[PDB]
Amino acid sequence: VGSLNCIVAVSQNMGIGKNGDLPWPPLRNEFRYFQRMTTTSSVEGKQNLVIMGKKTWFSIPEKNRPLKGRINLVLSRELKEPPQGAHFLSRSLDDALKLTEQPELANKVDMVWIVGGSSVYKEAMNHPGHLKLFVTRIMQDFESDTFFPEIDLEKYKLLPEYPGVLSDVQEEKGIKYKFEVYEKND
Ligand SMILES: NC(=O)C1=CN([C@@H]2O[C@H](COP(=O)(O)OP(=O)(O)OC[C@H]3O[C@@H](n4cnc5c(N)ncnc54)[C@H](OP(=O)(O)O)[C@@H]3O)[C@@H](O)[C@H]2O)C=CC1
Ligand SMILES: COc1cc(Cc2cnc(N)nc2N)cc(OC)c1OC
Repeated sequence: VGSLNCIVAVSQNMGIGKNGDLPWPPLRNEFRYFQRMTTTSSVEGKQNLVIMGKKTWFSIPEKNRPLKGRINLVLSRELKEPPQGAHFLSRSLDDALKLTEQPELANKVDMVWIVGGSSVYKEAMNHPGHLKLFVTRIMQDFESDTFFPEIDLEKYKLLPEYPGVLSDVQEEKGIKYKFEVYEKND
């Protein structure tokens, strides 16, 4: 796999979670952006793969699990089989990417999306090679108990624009936010 993508939404105080859910109220178009980015593939015969930690998996509503139209892979050191409804289980990120090269997934995976949590993001951001970070900046402070690791600007560049990503400040339910894309190359 020659490229990874991470996708996250983060408050001004770098918060990404509180009590097993988002720190802010549900933002419907922001969620629709997450669903569009992670689901869309124009390559016939292939699907995107989403990779997440176990707490993030259990943070998804049961009726929405697995994420539809995507291959769902959970990372866990303790499980022996995927949680109920998930497609694959791997002991680490390196192992997950290697799994995509094996027969079952060989002709099947287009893009790879890391969708949390903290430790998964941290590991992905230091992975060698090309990597993009799709970061939604929620432009307020929210009480949080889980945080996004610092973006190393020695490695990552904020892109001035990106095709298919809106550049202006957005607003839903009185909360302002903006979509950012960062890239590193190694
Ligand atoms: N705002 C946002 O964009 C998002 C927010 N969230 C929020 O974040 C919180 C969940 O995230 P968080 O608490 O950080 O937990 P994680 O989703 O990272 O889950 C932690 C568990 O996942 C497994 N795991 C994590 N990394 C690895 C690894 N490298 N290799 C093997 N297993 C691994 C371990 O399971 P085990 O112990 O079984 O080995 C670990 O105990 C929730 O509040 C959720 O709502 C989540 C995603 C995005
Ligand atoms: C892991 O799956 C989900 C993750 C999120 C958090 C999230 C929300 N927005 C963006 N841009 N990235 C994210 N990772 C939000 C969700 O819905 C509100 C999810 O589905 C239940």
